[PDB]
Amino acid sequence: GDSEFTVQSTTGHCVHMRGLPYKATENDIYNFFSPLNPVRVHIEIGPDGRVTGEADVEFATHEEAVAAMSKDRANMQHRYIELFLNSTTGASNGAYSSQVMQGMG
RNA sequence: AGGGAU
Repeated sequence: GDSEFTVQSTTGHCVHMRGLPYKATENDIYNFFSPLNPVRVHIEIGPDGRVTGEADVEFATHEEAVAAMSKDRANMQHRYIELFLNSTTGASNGAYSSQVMQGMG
């Protein structure tokens, strides 16, 4: 008995976010952050987040990440929305993989 | 369910 797996949802740069009201969604996250593309939305709190409502984002290289880093603890409608950088120009990978790199890549 | 903030 054996198996195999891959990765396609962590291979990139990222940032964290909160303050997102328990009554709003990603359709306004990637629309208040910056004029950037929607390549950058997710929503989570936990299997115990009462109803969930916080978020996290990802970016195409550190260049797009800093191009969105301009609202540390800004606003959106009625709460002080916040987001905190979690990327650098050299951390696209460093602790995981997505292929056996021995016979399939 | 609220701020945790840097």
